[PDB]
Amino acid sequence: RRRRIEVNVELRKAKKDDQMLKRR
Amino acid sequence: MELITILEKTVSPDRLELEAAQKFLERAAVENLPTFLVELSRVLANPGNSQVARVAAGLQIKNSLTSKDPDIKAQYQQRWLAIDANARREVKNYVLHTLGTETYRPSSASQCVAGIACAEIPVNQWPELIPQLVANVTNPNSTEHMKESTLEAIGYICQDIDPEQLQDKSNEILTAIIQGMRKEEPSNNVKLAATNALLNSLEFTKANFDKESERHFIMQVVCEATQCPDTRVRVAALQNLVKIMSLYYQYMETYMGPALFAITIEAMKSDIDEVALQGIEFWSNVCDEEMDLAIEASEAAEQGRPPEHTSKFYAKGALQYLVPILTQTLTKQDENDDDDDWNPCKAAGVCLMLLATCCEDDIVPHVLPFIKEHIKNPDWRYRDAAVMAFGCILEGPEPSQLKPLVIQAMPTLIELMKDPSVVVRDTAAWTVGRICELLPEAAINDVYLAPLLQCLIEGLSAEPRVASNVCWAFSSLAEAAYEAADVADDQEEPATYCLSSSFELIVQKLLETTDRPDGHQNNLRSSAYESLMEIVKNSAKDCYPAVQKTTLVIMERLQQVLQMESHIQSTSDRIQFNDLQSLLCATLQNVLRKVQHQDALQISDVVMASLLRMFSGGVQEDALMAVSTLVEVLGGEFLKYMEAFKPFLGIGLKNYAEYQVCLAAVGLVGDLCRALQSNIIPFCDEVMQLLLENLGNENVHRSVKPQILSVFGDIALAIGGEFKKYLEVVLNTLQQASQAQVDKSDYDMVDYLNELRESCLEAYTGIVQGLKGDQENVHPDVMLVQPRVEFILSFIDHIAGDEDHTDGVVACAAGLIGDLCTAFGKDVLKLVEARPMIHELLTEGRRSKTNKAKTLARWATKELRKLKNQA
Repeated sequence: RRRRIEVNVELRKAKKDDQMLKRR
Repeated sequence: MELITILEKTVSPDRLELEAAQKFLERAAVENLPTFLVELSRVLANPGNSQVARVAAGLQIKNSLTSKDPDIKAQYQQRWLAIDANARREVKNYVLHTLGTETYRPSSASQCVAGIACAEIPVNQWPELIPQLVANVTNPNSTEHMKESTLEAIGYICQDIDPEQLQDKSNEILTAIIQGMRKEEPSNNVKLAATNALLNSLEFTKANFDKESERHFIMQVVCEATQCPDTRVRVAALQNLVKIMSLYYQYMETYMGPALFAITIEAMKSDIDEVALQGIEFWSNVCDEEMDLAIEASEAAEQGRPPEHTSKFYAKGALQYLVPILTQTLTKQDENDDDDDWNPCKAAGVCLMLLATCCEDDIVPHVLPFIKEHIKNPDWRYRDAAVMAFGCILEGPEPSQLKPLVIQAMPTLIELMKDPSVVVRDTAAWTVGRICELLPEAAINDVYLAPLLQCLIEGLSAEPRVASNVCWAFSSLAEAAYEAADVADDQEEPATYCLSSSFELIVQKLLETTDRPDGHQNNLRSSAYESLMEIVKNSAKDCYPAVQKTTLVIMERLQQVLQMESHIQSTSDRIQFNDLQSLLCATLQNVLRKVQHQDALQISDVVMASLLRMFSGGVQEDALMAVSTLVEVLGGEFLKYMEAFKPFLGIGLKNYAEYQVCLAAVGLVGDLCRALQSNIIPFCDEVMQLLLENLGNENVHRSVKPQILSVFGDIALAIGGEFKKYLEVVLNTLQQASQAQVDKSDYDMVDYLNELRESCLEAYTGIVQGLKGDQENVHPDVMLVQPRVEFILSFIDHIAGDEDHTDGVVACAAGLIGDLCTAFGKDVLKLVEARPMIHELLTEGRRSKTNKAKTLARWATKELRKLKNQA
């Protein structure tokens, strides 16, 4: 229940990152 | 109904009686807090009252002054500070006078003193406190109870207040504490209390350690107490040494050789576990401090200037003495072993690992002998110790040097996998995993790779303690057999690694392990599912078909579990049910990201229906997270479920009571934004309504706030111009948040502040980008936020001039500066340059190790350059 949150979050933050990047 | 009577009723095991007493006290406090507190303090100060009334009186006072919730605490202190000074003075005098008059050992007055001191010392309103406490302890006539109780109050104050607030009185505080710790002090309870207080006072005593004479006096008294015949005092004193070594490393060259080495070494050899643990902890901490100094070194080195702090390499010098003690300590395992139990054996193991990473190669010659001598000892204790030691030094020494060693030990390790002792196989399974992660070549070869897989597979049937470790081993072997599938000469995805040949036999076996009688120890089930999740994620291309069908199995299983509500009764049969659902949802998330896109469109209808039925509490959070992954995979094609899913998503947000599920929902909105884009506009008024409500709801957990602010940025990005409506409310909220300030003394609240600051920076980034548009033409709407640019830049300025930071904050701030450049242009250059600390933040980011902080800080620096070189 620790990795289920903290790890699924990292992978999400990366969504925005690559999104803002391929836009910036 | 005398107050003494009501207080005594707070101890009744009668829900109603207990609630009657509470309403009465809550009403008296609400009615007239000043008199309430005064009245409670009178009760507590009278030794004529029963132990129950006094303790209950003390608890009421305490709960009126502090709280475990940082926010409630500050409000209580402000409310107390608003009380008539005369009233507060009377409460203070009664509490202080209670010191030494309490029967019950743990003092109640001591806690009340601290709760008040926390509100008053920071505003200098209780100047009488420190001198009185100091006087209570140093008075030769004082009773034992009086001295102990007072040292307890000192300890609580030191523990609950920002050290910087006690810095100006360190001399006095230390006089009391060092006095209670002297060898001559009669009571061991007073020495104990005094020694525990020192441990809490070390952070504000820097000025004192800077004085040779004071430093020497403190060291002598602490080292002296490590020889106290009382075990509790010995242990506490040893913990002070551990902390002192950590805070004043650079001041210990003088003490190491003449005293600390001897004290810490002896302690490690103690038959008393608590003592041994401190001696081990002391050396584990030196390794940690030296590893960091090395990092600091390489840092400055690549940065030019010389490091400010320089190592002394105490770990290296003590190595030849530590190893033999640690390897022998490893022999102190036992049949009845506990994983969450921190004993000398486990600690020795960790210390050995830290020594290997701190001293590298240097450790091999000291440990290898132990390993060869006992690797075959009939005694399982030594056999396990040898294997453990082997596993503990695989990280640190140079691989090239370790390759041949590990290569040659493989035959024994494999046999060890089949050892009769469960402890040996447990450790063997762990060491195999370590090898896959540190020296893969030794496993991924055409001689051991097969027998290894064979024993690992067979291990899945062993006892949970071993099966679980075998799962972790498999998890690493796959991660290794994968990290060694690409590279070659190009930058593409792998194709077919060394496991592909057996990838299926493995998924089916993990699937079987997963089907074993629950309640099992060492979270076997969780480990197998976790392993399955890892092997899948680390599968090449030619694995696709295997992953495809595994995806179908997960679904079917997820469905078979659904109608399992037939025998869902008794808190024990249902707990396994809720975690099975939780484990399958998390698994579905992993294969979902590995199958093609069409596979999601051909399965989406099934999963939503399933995940829907499931949305306990822990399951909701997992369902929502599963939906987030499906939303990421479906993309715009998810718009189809928005009507049927709308009410449920709104449910998760509206709750907040269980912040966890609420957080998954907020996270979900963000994914909905990225998948739907502008198509989310029609659902935004509702979502924004609930999000804003949560923010202004002071009953919502604090960790939801930043997740929400960050989502405002995702919505702005997705809906663009339509975001104008909320700008006023959102920017006002952001201004408030950005001005949040916690006590830099609290590490948990500090991280919170960083998270929040990062979230504000992301919202701003989302708003600026969303208004500018995604084209080579800055849209006029950006101008609506143009008068907010200085605030933002200033907000980043302050963030810059803050030793806290975090690469995460630096990254987002860099990203935002770059966004402003592209949105507003030229004039942004002057504003940034007129604020020197921003320049420092950018330079700091370009140095960072975090690629995100290095990429964005670098990109931003570039954008600013274009403004410098443009009309």
